[PDB]
Amino acid sequence: GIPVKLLNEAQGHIVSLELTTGATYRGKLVESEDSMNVQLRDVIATEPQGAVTHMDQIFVRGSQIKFIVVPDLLKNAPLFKKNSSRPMPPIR
Amino acid sequence: KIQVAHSSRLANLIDYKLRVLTQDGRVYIGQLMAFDKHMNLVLNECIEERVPKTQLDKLRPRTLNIKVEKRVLGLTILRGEQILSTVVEDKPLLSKKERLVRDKKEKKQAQKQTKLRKEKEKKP
Amino acid sequence: ALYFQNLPSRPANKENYTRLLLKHINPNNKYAINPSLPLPHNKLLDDQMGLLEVSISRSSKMTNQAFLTFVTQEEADRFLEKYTTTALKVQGRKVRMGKARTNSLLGLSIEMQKTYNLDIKKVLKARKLKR
Amino acid sequence: MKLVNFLKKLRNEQVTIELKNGTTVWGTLQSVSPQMNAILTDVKLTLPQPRLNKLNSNGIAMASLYLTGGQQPTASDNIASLQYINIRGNTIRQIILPDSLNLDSLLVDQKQLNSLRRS
RNA sequence: AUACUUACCUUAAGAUAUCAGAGGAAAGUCCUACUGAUCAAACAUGCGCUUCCAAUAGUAGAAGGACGUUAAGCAUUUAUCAUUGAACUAGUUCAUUGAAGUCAUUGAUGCAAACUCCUUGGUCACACACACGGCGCGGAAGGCGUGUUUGCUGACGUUUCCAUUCCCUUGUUUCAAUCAUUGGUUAAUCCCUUUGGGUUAAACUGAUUUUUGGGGCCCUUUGUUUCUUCUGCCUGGAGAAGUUUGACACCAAAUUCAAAUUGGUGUUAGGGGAGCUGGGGCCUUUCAAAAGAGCUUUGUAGAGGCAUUCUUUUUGACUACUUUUCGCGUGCCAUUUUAGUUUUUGACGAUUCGAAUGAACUAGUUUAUGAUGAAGUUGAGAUUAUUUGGUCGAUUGUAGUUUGAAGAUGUAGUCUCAACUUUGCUCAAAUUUUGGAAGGUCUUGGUAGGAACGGGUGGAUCUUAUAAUUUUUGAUUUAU
Repeated sequence: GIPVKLLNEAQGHIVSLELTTGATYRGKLVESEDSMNVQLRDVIATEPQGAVTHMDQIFVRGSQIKFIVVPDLLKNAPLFKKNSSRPMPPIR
Repeated sequence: KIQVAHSSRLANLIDYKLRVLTQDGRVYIGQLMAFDKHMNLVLNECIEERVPKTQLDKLRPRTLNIKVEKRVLGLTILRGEQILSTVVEDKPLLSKKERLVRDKKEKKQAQKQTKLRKEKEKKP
Repeated sequence: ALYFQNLPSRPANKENYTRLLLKHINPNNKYAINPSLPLPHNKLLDDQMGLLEVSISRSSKMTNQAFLTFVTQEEADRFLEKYTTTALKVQGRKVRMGKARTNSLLGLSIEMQKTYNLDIKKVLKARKLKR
Repeated sequence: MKLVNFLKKLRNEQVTIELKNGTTVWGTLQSVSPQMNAILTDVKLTLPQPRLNKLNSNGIAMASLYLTGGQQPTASDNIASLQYINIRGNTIRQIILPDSLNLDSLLVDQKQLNSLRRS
């Protein structure tokens, strides 16, 4: 699906997270899988009650993610082209 | 206000500003762009609105004015697990005819790309 | 019985147009709410302080001017010296108003209560205005 | 057998979709997805009042109800009326379908016969 | 772009509307640009369908915002835990040791207003018009209906494939002058057969075009009309070239050393008219089907009815009469020197004219005067009342009809109804609906790609793995 492909297109850019536990992890996205579980680098953390800390590396489970904020300039990214023309696939 | 087509599914509606309800009682309002099998969708310019615990007593049964604390977060990707129901707020910046026009021009340009690529690959 | 000019023509629904018109006259009136609107039959009040009914046609002759009727003539005038020739403005425009040359039709139902012949005469002279 | 294929023949009927929140939705029904995603048209969706001398209702459902934009300010009780609500499938608890329709005609699945007629 | 080296890796499955009937290769399957019904999509096209689309006769207003100010606004509530010692009431202050400790207190929560600023709209046309609640041109968003095509949709390849256009304009609008072109009307003259036709020049009128002048609105078009490029502009609105296997603009690089090179993004537009073509409504003509404009007798066809009896039993059933017990009719045909009500205003308020008075304007004109004049009786029908004419519940027994049981004895014609034809008497033509063909008119859409065929093709949708921790077969209605 497109929503996950946009998350793969956001690698290496600052993103925000909301876990369903209520916390907020904002920082740079290193890895993401098709299970939506991502790992982030040099991230600032906001606990559900507002206490903010800083951690260098984090890995979160995709099932616990609520929304992900992605740099706005990915809006016009080619994933959202409705009528697009692909070439023929290679024969293997 | 706004009348949605009597039969319109989530695929028919794109670029409409929507209003999304999650399990936690907060709302994400913005333009829908994509969605998926399990219904996690992508909003363009979206603002999460929240009724504070202090304003909530005002909604219990007895003109009400609720102070809804909201914060702006652009180009998000929601999760289908959290989504509860979806409502339509507005209709897109472009009319239906204009969207047909841009769709046709976009398709023609797309074909021109395939020809310009094919004949740039073939001779060299 | 009162007569207006240069009102907004654009709202096409009489119950919405009386919503707008009534809204400009009396903010915080009975109806800013919009569950329902009252409809007195020919032969109850719309709003407090004198208002009773509102009349608008779509005809090209009557286009911009819509007429208001009141409970009694002294309150009908009392609305006129409420503003005292200080022009109120509806949606975009200041209105110029005056006393209606023809008496209020629903006011005739109150007067004679204090009317089949009029309904016959209206069908007849209407039949002739068709000619 | 997938009994959801029954709901797809209930199209254009008055129905109440009673959700997990306790929120109830009266409306005219449109196409139901295979995941039981239910899309309605003209809906009045509300919350019941537990009486019990003021027992606080669902706190999340009131917020989610005011945040649809369809709750009108002058409603005394807790309701909202709107057009076109789309409901995710896993949110549904009960569905109350009208009394008029007959089940014996609608509960026959064409795949169930098709499997037996072919063998 | 080519060659070599090294690394990383390879096909979830199936399907493309359903139902029913007929046919081809007893059961099942497959198939039929086969037949019907239903469903879906696209495209057209309609509805007195619904809602909405901002002031210029003015310095406004509607919707939505500020992650804006006033603003330390006003009113409230908050600022860590543990150990040891000193004092202290019988919890409080100070000092030391340890643990964690979002920032804020000009905060946070509640309450309300004023101001300022942003985005958006047909800021369209006609109209300033005494009504009983329309039927101006468009745009946006819906609902409902008919029709066509198709049965998920699109790229790619192949073909005796089929295709195959132009012109003007890029401020706009209006008026005037003059020029040119076409059409109609009138007068005069000539010719041919009082009338008709043709030609001539002249006059008037409508439509279109060229040059100038005047006026109106717009120029934010901000890179001065944004379809490019080049020239160029406010005392002006211009000129040249060009328009999709192409051109242009722009971004990126590393070198060379200002061009190009390679890789990428975007633009190629709007308006009108002619042609051609699709759809809709209306009119006229032609055609096909269907229907409508008494009685008697005879003939034909169809349908129905017409051939066991007698006796007993059934508080078996139904109807009628009489008896016992606990004048009326919610009843009806004819007639009132009968009555009352309604109906037909059946018959015997509006408009116009004349006269008088009042008011206004310059004898005349207009307005007003429930302001004057002129253009109850009879008959019929229905209902109600009165009068005389007049007519008509339960137990037992008898009679009639039907059903059941038992016993005994024996072993083609007529009538009615419907349809068609013919004859007597009386008082092929035309009309309408449905469907097809042609022509005219109005209106709307399209105008360069389309058809067929083919696949180790893309994407959408559906079925199954798939109700077992990562989304849709439940741990957020805060619960005991």
